[PDB]
Amino acid sequence: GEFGVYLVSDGSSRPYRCKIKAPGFAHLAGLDKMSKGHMLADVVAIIGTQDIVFGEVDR
Amino acid sequence: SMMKWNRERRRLQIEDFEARIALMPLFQAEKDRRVLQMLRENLEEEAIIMKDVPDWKVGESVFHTTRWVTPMMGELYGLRTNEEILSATYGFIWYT
Amino acid sequence: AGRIASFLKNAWAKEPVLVASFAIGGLAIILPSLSPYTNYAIRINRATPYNYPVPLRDDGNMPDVPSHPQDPQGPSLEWLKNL
Amino acid sequence: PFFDVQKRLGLDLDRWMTIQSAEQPHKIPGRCHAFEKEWIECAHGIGGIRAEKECKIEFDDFVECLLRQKTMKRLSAIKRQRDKLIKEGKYTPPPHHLG
Amino acid sequence: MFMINILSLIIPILLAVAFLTLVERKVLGYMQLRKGPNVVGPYGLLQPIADALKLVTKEPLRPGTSSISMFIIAPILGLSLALTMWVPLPMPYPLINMNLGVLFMLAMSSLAVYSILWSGWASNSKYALIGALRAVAQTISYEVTLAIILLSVLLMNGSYTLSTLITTQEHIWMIFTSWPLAMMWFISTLAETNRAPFDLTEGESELVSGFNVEYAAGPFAMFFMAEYANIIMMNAFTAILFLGASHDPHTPELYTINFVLKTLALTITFLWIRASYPRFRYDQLMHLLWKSFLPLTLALCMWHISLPIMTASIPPQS
Amino acid sequence: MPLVYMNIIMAFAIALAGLLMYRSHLMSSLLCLEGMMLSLFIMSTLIILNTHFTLANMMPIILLVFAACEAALGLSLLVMVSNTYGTDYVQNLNLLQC
Amino acid sequence: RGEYVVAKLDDLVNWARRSSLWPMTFGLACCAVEMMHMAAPRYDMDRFGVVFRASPRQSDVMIVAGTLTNKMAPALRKVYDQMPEPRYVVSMGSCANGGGYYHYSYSVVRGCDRIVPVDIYVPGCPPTAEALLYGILQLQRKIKREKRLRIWYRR
Amino acid sequence: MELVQVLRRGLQQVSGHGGLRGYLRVLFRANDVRVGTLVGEDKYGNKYYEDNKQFFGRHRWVIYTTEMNGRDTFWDVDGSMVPPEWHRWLHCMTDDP
Amino acid sequence: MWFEILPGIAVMAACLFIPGMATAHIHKFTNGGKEKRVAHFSYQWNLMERDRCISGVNRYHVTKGLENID
Amino acid sequence: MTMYIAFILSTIFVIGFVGFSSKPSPIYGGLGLIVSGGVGCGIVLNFGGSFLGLMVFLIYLGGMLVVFGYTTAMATEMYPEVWVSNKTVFGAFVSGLMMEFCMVYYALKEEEVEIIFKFNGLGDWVIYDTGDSGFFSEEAMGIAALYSYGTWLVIVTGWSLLIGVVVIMEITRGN
Amino acid sequence: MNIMLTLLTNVTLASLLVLIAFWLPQLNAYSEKTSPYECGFDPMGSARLPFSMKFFLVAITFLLFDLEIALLLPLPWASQTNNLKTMLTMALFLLILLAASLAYEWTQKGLEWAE
Amino acid sequence: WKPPPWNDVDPPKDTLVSNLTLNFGPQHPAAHGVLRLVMELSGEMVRKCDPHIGLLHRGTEKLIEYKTYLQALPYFDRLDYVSMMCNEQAYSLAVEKLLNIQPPPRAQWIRVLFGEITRLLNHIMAVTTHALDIGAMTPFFWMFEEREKMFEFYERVSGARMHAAYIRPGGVHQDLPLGLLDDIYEFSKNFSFRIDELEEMLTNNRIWRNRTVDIGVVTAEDALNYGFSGVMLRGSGIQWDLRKTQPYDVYDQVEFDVPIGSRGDCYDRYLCRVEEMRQSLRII
Ligand SMILES: CCCCCCCCCCCCCCCCCC(=O)OC[C@H](COP(=O)([O-])OCC[N+](C)(C)C)OC(=O)CCCCCCCCCCCCCCCCC
Ligand code: SF4
Repeated sequence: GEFGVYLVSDGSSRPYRCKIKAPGFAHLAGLDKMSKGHMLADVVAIIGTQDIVFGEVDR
Repeated sequence: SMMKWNRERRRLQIEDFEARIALMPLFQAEKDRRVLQMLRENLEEEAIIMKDVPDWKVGESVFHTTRWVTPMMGELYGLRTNEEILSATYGFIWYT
Repeated sequence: AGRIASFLKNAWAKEPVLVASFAIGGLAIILPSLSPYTNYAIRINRATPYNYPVPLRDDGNMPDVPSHPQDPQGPSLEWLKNL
Repeated sequence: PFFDVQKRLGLDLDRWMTIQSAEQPHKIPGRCHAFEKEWIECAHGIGGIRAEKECKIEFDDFVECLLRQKTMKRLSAIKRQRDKLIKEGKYTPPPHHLG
Repeated sequence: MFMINILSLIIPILLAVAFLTLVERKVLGYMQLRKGPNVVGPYGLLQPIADALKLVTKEPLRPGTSSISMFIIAPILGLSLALTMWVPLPMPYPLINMNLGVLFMLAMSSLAVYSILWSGWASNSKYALIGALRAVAQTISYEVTLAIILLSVLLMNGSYTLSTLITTQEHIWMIFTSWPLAMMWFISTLAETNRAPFDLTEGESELVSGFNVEYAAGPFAMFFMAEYANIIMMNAFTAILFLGASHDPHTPELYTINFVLKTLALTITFLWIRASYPRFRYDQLMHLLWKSFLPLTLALCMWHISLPIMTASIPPQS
Repeated sequence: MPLVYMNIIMAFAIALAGLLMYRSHLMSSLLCLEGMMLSLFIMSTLIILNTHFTLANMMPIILLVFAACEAALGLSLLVMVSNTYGTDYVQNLNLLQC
Repeated sequence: RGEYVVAKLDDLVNWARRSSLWPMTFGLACCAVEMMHMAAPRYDMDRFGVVFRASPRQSDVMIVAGTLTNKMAPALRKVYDQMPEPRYVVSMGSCANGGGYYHYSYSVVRGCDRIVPVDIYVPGCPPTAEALLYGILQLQRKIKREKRLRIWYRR
Repeated sequence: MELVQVLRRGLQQVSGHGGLRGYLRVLFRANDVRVGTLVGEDKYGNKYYEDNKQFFGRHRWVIYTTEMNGRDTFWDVDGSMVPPEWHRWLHCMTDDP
Repeated sequence: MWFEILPGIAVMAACLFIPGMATAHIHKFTNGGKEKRVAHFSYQWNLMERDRCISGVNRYHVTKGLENID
Repeated sequence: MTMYIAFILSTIFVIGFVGFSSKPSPIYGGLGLIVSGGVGCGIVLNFGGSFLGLMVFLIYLGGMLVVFGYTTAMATEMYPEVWVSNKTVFGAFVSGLMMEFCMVYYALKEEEVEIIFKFNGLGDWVIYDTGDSGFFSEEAMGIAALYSYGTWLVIVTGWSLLIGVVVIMEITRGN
Repeated sequence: MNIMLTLLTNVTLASLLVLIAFWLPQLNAYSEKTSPYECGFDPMGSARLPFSMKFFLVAITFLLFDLEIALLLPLPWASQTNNLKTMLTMALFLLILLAASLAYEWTQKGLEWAE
Repeated sequence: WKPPPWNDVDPPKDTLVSNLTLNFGPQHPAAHGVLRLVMELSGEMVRKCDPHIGLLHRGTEKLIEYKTYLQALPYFDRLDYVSMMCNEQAYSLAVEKLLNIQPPPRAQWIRVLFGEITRLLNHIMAVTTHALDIGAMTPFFWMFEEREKMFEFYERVSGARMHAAYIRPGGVHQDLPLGLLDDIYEFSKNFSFRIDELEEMLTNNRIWRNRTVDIGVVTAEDALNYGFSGVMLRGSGIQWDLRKTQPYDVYDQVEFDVPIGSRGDCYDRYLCRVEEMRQSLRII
């Protein structure tokens, strides 16, 4: 999806704080809405199409 | 193709059945002699064993009528071995 | 007419299964009456001699029944082997 | 029945099977076809009260045909006395008993 | 010598089942461009032995909340029934020539569901419980089509005697007369035997291991042995039913060649299907059966009951 | 009368007692009810097969297909009770009372 | 003597145990996709005689593959507990080996062996697919050098 | 025609693997029954092969020695006995031995 | 290639091979070369019982015909 | 032994009935009942009722009692009420093993058991009838008359079954 | 003679085959080993609850459907009757009513069971 | 005793139904090993699902405050671990933006080529892994044979299989080895066939469709409001793509057709993804 990194530079040779936009984060956030109106054997299907690789969603 | 094959089988079956029809006379006569001969052996055995019974006159007709009744298998094979009993009652029934 | 042909074709567009089963079941009931072989079927079915044809007491004047299972008298099934 | 519609319109619904001496598939008999036919024709056009006692002979004979109580008791007494005698060694079964 | 013949029937099948794990593993791998077991012995020939005696030497852990008597009876019924499935088969001359073998075949096959229900309840876990409940629910839905298919198929045979199927197919394969039913019967056999897409009973991906989700080591092989034994038997049952073979009385060797060669082809296409189709879903599993299978089976049964009458081609009952 | 006929007849009678002697699971009660008919189905076959009442071979299936129908009613009522009450207990199935 | 007979019996059990293990890869992180990569037709574990089996009551060896956090820690142990004997755990990747790249973070336990008795440590970040295949080969060699029946004989 | 030729190599495979003994040895020891040209031999008994006709990967391969640094290695197999200079060539890091 | 699976299934064909051969040959061997005379109906059964009694040795499979009558 | 084999099958039939009639766990009661269902078929098989014997296996063992397991899986009283759970069920099971053991001994000694009916304890094999059935299996010809003479039963049985499905959905619809 | 003997042999074969699969592996179960497996996490206490109606509804429909098919097993011998026309009409009746029961069950939701 | 209620409707008791909180995963194979998805269910029907995540939460951003920019680069390779270069593409684009330094054009072209090669990496992951759980598992292995080929390409350039650490701020670390473009050209030719294997295997298969079509549909407004991105919006017909609307790097000097769906269900995305494969092949 849209993978963005937001970092704040202190002006030193090191970053201060880096925020990464995880496409899976919003997608896994939206996992509740899709699952409404579907069975568990479709819940597995939605999880597949969400491309929720968890190290990406877990940051 | 099947309707021709099935039609042929029916001709085969009636041919097979017709052989059994011709075989009934000898079979019926043989079973007729066998069953009443074996009953007589029972009656002969009855009149060696019921002599001492206070009230037993041989050949009692349990049915009041004089018409012949097909012999029940009990009085037929009752005085035979265990092999004769087993091979007669359930002999056809078992036959895996 | 126009609706019937459209509805039948349109139904065959969504569901092809029940229209197929309805057609088969529809055939399964009519042609049994229209078939010319059903009378043949019951004739051969009656022709099978499961039981013994017990002989009839011959007292004269029944020419139809044969006196021997080779005489022309009596029922014959020359159709059967051809059928 | 309470309302014998079968008799009125003459369509056979159940009586084809109420007794065993009626028409049977492939014309094969029951165990007691001979006896129950005799009892039935004995107790036709007679009435239940009269047929209870008048056709008693045909009944218990027919009952004995399918129950086979006294016949089985006859065999039991035959067998019971046999083992009550041969165990004492008073009479030995002939070879045809044992084959 | 009836006894030695019995071991001559059950022992080879058990060894056949063991080798079925190897061939399925290799063939399924080959679809996936893999190689399958080829390191353990020549072409993996000893892989079934390796898998068999490794699991036997693994402890049969019983779950804490299990009725041990209930936990053990189910494999006994499952494996014994699967081996009993072959006793009426018309293999040259049928072992148990039961005149109603097909009914005996169906009754025993339908009695297999008790293993599914009992295993799920004895395990006593929600995952196993709903896994078993849907498993039997898938199971009990389809054999009504099995019975209907057989009644229509056997209608032109003559009786329920399995040996009579040989003489019916003496000229042409019986599939040609009822190929709509042949695919009807074939698909229903997968559902009974619980292979993909009808693997929602087990559902390795989404139901972990179905009723075998806990069932481990010692008696787990029993369901596995019973499952795979049914695969051959169902394919063998299909082989005789539709793909009949000529049988010379003076050489039963020849028809065994034809029957055997067909029944591996029928088992091969089983896992061939597994290596191509996605797994079904519970609702589609019922909807497919009750909405597009039952109506078609009814009509075809109606077609096949009246067919001998309209053609005067009723078969002899003998 | 043959000893076996006692075994089915006594099987029914003890099945009849289990149907009437209740406990706390009318599910178990239904088991005695269908066992009750199984003895009826079983015994009926013995006489009919024994006496060669060929046309009477009818009723063992006829009795089966109708006794099986009561299972549909009985089990359906089971879940109905197990929905307004949740369970299949019988002591709680006394809301009528008065 | 009895020593020779028990040696053959031990080897007979030994041969299957080193050729019929069914791993359960507890997929954690980028190390896990590599194990699926050595499921690819390129390496194909199943040619050795091992199958990816879920329901870890069936598996023999279980593979931790990736970082292990405190949130994942207690459940992962329980997977090891009801995993039936004989049970072996193979450390996949640096993160599972000794915390790896996140060895100093607040949320990952340094090394997986702090939770389970690691049998084989496989280095890598990620270990290339055949490097794990090598580790599995080492597992069977170690499995070959056991004296279970022999020890009981002297017990 | 073609099936005969495919059968024809099969006995040629038996001839290539030193008759029956080598064929039985390699198939029970390496599960490989394919023979290629000799490419080299280190000071270990690690006999090496190469066959460009096979696809990338299996085109060059090895069967391991029986004696490795005073260790029995007839049945066991490890990838680490490969010496460094030959480890370069075997992994196709350099296509010249 | 796929000639490596044939060793697996060839053994399979041999496994299913055995039960057919055994039940064929035991039926042949026990019943004096002839197959097991099946009796799906009572007629065929009482046919056999006549043969068993008429053989003079109490086995049905021993068949003995025109050499007897006089 | 094979002398009184049907004596045996009848005996497990009784103890199988005493099993579920003793009100054990509904699955366990099902287990006891199907055991009686299994053994009862053999009794019919020994009498030549193969088709009738096989049906109870099909529609009663693999039929009714399978959906019975669903309600047991649906009921699921909070604890199993297996035989060890209660002591009355043991007493019910223990009791039901006495009187039938008493009267068989009563019937095996003098055979004059007069419980309700007069009953003979003679061997099961006696009451069998001697006579060939030709080529037509008497059981098969009887059932096949369903569509020859059992026309009236077929309509009523079919109509009730059709009404059987209309009621079931209507009661279960829950308004 | 052979029938239950065949049944007898399989049951012993199964029982010993599990018997040497039970005592031989030297059972060494612990408390956590015997603990239920629930996707690797804690079970919250369950498998003792009713499951709505859909599983029950299909079971009853199957049972009713299984009973009608039970009525039509004897068809292969029914075709051998003397009066085919009555048999043809009657067997067709059972099938169309089997259809009608399916037809109603389909139309009034039914096979689309509850969720 | 209480007289019966007048309406005969005796008062319903407490709730006799439950929603059966199920603890799906993490050991569950479908849970990817680390999912604590917990849901509420009325039978098969579900009410609410809680995707309990964090079973992998590492310090990540926390340690980046302590690592220098160069040292922080390998984190992104491990963040969205299946899209190796696409992550460090974002980091390098971000960092060089602050530095006000643009990479040489040669560097840019290598980045986009590997970026779309990485797009092939992930979309193969997304489709095949999904097919694993839906059932059919052979497209998994079929494509994974190809996945090694670009994985091998990763090794030829960076020196590692997955975590290349190739895209550094200011361009790329090293050059492509001589002839590397030739091998990927051979791979590019044959991969169009491999896509056809997927579509032939799955696209028309009924079992695949019925488990996927009209499943998990979401409208455009909710999809955008949910913060979705990439294919998630495109599947619902949303007209948006970062490579087109805001072309970073060389992506402006290249033509490709964005596969916009028209239903928003799972099937539309599956067609969109496989079309993204072909359009990625256009970029190569
Ligand atoms: C005079 C002529 C008399 C006879 C004429 C009969 C009509 C003409 C012939 C019609 C076709 C044959 C009968 C119907 C068969 C299909 C039934 C059906 O429901 O189909 C649609 C069904 C359902 O399709 P669906 O679900 O997409 O759509 C059905 C309709 N709606 C949407 C309304 C529900 O198809 C399937 O079920 C797909 C297969 C499922 C099982 C998966 C494995 C398949 C393996 C296939 C390969 C192996 C085949 C082996 C064959 C046997 C070998 C021995
Ligand atoms: S060791 Fe390296 S590759 Fe493996 S999980 Fe940790 S960071 Fe990822």
